[PDB]
Amino acid sequence: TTLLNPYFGEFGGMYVPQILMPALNQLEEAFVSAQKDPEFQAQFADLLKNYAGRPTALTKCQNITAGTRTTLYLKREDLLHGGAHKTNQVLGQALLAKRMGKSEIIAETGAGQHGVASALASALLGLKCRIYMGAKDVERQSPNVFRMRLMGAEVIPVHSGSATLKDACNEALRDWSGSYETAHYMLGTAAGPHPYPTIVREFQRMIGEETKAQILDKEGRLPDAVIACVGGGSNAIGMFADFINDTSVGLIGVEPGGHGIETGEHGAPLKHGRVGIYFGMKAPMMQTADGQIEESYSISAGLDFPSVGPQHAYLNSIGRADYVSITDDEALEAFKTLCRHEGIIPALESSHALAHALKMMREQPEKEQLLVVNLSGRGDKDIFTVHDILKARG
Amino acid sequence: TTLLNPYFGEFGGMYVPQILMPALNQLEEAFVSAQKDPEFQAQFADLLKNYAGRPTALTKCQNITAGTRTTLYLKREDLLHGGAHKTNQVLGQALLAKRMGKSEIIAETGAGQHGVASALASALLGLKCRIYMGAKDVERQSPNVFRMRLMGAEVIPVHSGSATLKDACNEALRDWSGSYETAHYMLGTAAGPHPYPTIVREFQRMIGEETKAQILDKEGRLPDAVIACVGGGSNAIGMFADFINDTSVGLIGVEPGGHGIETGEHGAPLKHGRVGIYFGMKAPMMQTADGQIEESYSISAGLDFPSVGPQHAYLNSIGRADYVSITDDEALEAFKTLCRHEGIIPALESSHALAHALKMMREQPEKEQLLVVNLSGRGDKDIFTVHDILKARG
Amino acid sequence: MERYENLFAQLNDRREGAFVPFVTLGDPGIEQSLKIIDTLIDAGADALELGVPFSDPLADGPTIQNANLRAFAAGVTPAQCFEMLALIREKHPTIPIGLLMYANLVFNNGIDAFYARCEQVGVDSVLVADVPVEESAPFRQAALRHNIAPIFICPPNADDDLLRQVASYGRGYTYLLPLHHLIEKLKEYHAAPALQGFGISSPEQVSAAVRAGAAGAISGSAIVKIIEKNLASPKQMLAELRSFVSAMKAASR
Amino acid sequence: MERYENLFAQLNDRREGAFVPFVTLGDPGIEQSLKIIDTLIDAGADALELGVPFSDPLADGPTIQNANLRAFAAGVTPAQCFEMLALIREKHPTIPIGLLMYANLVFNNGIDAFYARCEQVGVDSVLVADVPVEESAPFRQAALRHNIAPIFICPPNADDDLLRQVASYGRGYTYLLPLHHLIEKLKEYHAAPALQGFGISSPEQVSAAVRAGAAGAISGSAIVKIIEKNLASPKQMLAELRSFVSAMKAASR
Ligand SMILES: Cc1ncc(COP(=O)(O)O)c(CN[C@@H](CO)C(=O)O)c1O
Ligand SMILES: Cc1ncc(COP(=O)(O)O)c(CN[C@@H](CO)C(=O)O)c1O
Ligand code: NA
Ligand code: NA
Repeated sequence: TTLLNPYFGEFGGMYVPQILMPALNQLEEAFVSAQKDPEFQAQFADLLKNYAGRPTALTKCQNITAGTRTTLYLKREDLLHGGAHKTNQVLGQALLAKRMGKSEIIAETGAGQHGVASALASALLGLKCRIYMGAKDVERQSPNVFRMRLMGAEVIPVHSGSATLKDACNEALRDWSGSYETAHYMLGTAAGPHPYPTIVREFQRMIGEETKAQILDKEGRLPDAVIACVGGGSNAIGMFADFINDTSVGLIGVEPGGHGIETGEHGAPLKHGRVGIYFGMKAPMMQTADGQIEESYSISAGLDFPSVGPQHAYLNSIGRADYVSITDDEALEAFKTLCRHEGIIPALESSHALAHALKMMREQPEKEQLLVVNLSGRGDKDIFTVHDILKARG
Repeated sequence: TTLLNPYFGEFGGMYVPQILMPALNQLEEAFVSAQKDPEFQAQFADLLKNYAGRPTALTKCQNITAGTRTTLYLKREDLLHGGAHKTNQVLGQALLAKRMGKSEIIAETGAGQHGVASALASALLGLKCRIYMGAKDVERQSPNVFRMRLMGAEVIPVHSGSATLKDACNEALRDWSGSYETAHYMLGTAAGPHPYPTIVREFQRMIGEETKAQILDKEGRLPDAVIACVGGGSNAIGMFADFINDTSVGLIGVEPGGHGIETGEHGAPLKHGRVGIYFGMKAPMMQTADGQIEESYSISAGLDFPSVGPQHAYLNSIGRADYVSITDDEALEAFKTLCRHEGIIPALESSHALAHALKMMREQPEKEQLLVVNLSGRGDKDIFTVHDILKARG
Repeated sequence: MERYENLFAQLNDRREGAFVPFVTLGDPGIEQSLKIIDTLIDAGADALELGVPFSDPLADGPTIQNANLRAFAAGVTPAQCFEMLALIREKHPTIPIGLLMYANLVFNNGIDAFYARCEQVGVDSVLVADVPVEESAPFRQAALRHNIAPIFICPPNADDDLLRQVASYGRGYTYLLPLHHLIEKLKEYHAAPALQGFGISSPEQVSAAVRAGAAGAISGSAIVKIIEKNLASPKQMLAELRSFVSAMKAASR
Repeated sequence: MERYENLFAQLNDRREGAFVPFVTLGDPGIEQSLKIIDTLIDAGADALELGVPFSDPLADGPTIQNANLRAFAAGVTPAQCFEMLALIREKHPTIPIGLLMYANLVFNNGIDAFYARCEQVGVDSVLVADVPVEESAPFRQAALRHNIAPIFICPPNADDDLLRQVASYGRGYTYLLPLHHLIEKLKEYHAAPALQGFGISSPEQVSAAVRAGAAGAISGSAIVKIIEKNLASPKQMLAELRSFVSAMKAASR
């Protein structure tokens, strides 16, 4: 059986071949043990604070909300070591691997951010790290691939199937199935077979825990809503977890709407896909009518996971969180807006969350509302992309 | 006369055309006033903490010092908003411009980091910012130029003279001479005419002030030496200022030795140039025998200022600080070493400081020593450069 | 289910092992796949395990992965795979036919509906490769309601608790992946007869598995490599298949 | 110094203003520069202000910047500029010759040595463009020891304190950059005679500066534009120079 529930309502589970069961059970026991071990908690805290740079700032954006009754804070996960929130849970998961006595790490990555996080954590903590990434994604992420390798990680391109994230995801599970005795599979989002949706939440929840502390300090009350992008669901479950029992605080996840939901070219399975079973879980997925799994499209490379974490599916089903979508052009507009009015260049993944907050403000400019957007990463990595588009349109 | 001394021993001064005197005097009076104004200090602190992300971490590097008796901490200015220490003093200088009622900013930049800092501060604080940069440097810093412009700043290439930093420096002074009534010249290093070497120090000294607090907390005593790269001298005077009266703590500045001091192709005027008068100050400079000013060469673009701040020249003259040089290949080796053993990719400017600490450790591996290197910036921006070299050599 | 019981009872009376080849339906296209299958049965296959192509076979090695890509290059879909199974059954009424499925293709249009479609076309068993025993209840129940054997893998990292659940939940055969001991415990817990799987690619391993107490052997990818090597000559492909299968079958006697 | 006193005393007896053109030594090369200078004096220049090329003329506009780049394209150095000044003085013993220098070229080999070299070649004054009165003491003292006039700019943003220091420290002439008032205060503080500078590029501004009480006018870049426009024809360049200077000089009468 398991120590913790593997389901969030009907979603989640452990849909993996029998041979990987013991690996999962082992990971879950290690995790439950770590969570009660003051020493583990103190070592995690020490690396977050002294290596990664926690707590991150909560920044109030006054120029963007001028002339409206919206006050907007941005949670600055873009200032963590590595430039995204991915760094938090890699540290936690690497420390768990050590705790289980493992000495190698296996990771999958799409845009390359989680790949770089896993290669930095493994360089710091002395683990030998190999990283799988779709050939098509290696091709368009050379800077990320080379950082991984400067950091000592082996990057393995995956040419099977679509040569994108889901294929890297399968290869990583394939490898772990035969090496879990000395290797840990460092999954990069709050999705996949239990226990990963739980572990990743619990290793990202300092996001929301810090935001609550910092918004009470600066405004003396909780936010009306917290808003985050949802690719697999980790940054967002990390911002929402410590608010789930605060019933007045709205939780809004934003999926990429790509060229527009009507086009079909999007990455919004929670609201526009269909439940299926893949990547070790039951959850909403981009899939054909006959059940083949398909790619998610977005202008942002990091919102490419073609399904969503089970805990999101569950919090949508019971109406505690609301999920919306934002298209490429709306995200690009929010990216430009933050650069020019606040001097922060956001990842285009996080620009989806900002664009939705901007729509909340602009659509109802005299509604008084206190909103926090999770700025999951910095957007230095996206400048070429934005340059080219801006160049293809003038 | 002036309120504060414009000299550090024989170095420094106000060697500018008469027409810019009143601008300098005005800036110095504003500054002296700001420094006694609790409100100004509180607004600066608030932006450093909540926008820029201070205090930065002090990270202990245990894998790099293994098997030696050196303990090395790295001061993480690479985690400040913008990825370098330049952000600190731009905030202070922008707030001063506002205090003097100015609404435009003029800045010069070489590698583009100070250009990006000034364009972000001016986007946040509502100032209209134009930036001068040598044509040759615009040419090799397109990503930096485009970030400046996404942030709303006007970037002006400078084709006169060598088309590099010193020429941008002259153009910026030219412009200010005719616009100081509504524009502030936001100089990017601790050099130039008084009061700038003083202002920049005082707006970077939280570096050293935080390092002292954090090293006493973690080790219970002060460092044996603090080590920083020296291009114009700002990151280093910011790390050394709060230690100058702590006589046991060694201060070591590191200038780029380029291809090797013997080749002549370097950027180390403090120890290998000759005192001259240029850029509004008397200080050591790269110059020909007949007194024409020349460029500094380094593999790192940001150590290109062809002179050095006067306060460095003075602290070297009286033996309180020691200055050394590190070549391109030593800096590149330190860059690789930090990536693979600590998971931090440093700017190649800061890799000069690290390479000198690494030499202190390796040359005398049983000497017990506690060293802090100022990691002035992150080195995401240098990956292509390192890629190409590594590619030209295999 | 019944066809397995009939087959093993017949092999036990001839003191013979089963030899069960695996192939991907539709690889390298439908017509050639129908003919490969006919050849494996003419050559002596006692039962078949048939792959339905799925986009993300996270439980298959490279050989099979490539088999899927060839099948998808041919345009094959699960609805075509089920037309093929109906045809294959109308040709060979007694040979037990097993499917190797991914869970999403079973869950897609409703799990009970998938097993009702299996039953209508004449499938005898289904191994869902990414449903462990822990998650299998709706799969096994629907399988049983439509008289289809749910097959489970008994991994080498198996412990007692697992051996008991595989013995209680599985029917038709147990897919075995301390060989002699696992077998003895499965027999002790009255599990479905064990087929040794994985690695099986020469005659001497077939004889070895029968010697160890298994009811037979399954060759998980060797048939697939023969296809891959012979894509340029369909006639040489059939010839080597037949040759390979007659030799493995001979070894089970 | 003496040559200025002699010149202004002579212009005052003819109730005339000085006209003083500026050119960069060696632009566009040495031989052509010697000839431009001869032409400006033949045409009526009462004194000369001569630029030494320096890498980073942070106090010059674009016209002059380009003049330096042409001079450096020709290979000109300060040691060549001083050979040129010696030659120019051996040709024209009374015309006061002013240099417009950057501080680094004066400080380079020692400030007193620079002014001793000026004195030996026959220079009368030096304006150091980036030394304000606040920093000028070593420059003015060395200048005075070698009988060279230190010239200061009196900026439009000048206040009383400055006007008094420029009047006390300057000699030869004051470089003026409430026009009528500045002049009156300079006279009141017995400053060196004022030359109006900047902007001076037509005859009517020369007459205007004399009318306002200045002792004359200096044309800071107009001569330089004439060079730049005529680079392709050295003979047309001399002709327009002569024409331009005779007209400006005529206006001062
Ligand atoms: C800045 C940033 N913000 C958000 C996300 C989305 O992931 P999440 O929903 O798990 O937060 C990503 C993911 N990026 C993943 C998937 O491509 C990776 O392997 O890098 C991100 O990089
Ligand atoms: C990371 C980093 N570290 C160090 C320095 C050197 O400047 P300093 O000596 O003033 O600290 C620079 C300077 N860069 C300047 C000069 O090119 C600029 O205009 O960006 C830097 O960018
Ligand atoms: Na998704
Ligand atoms: Na320098």
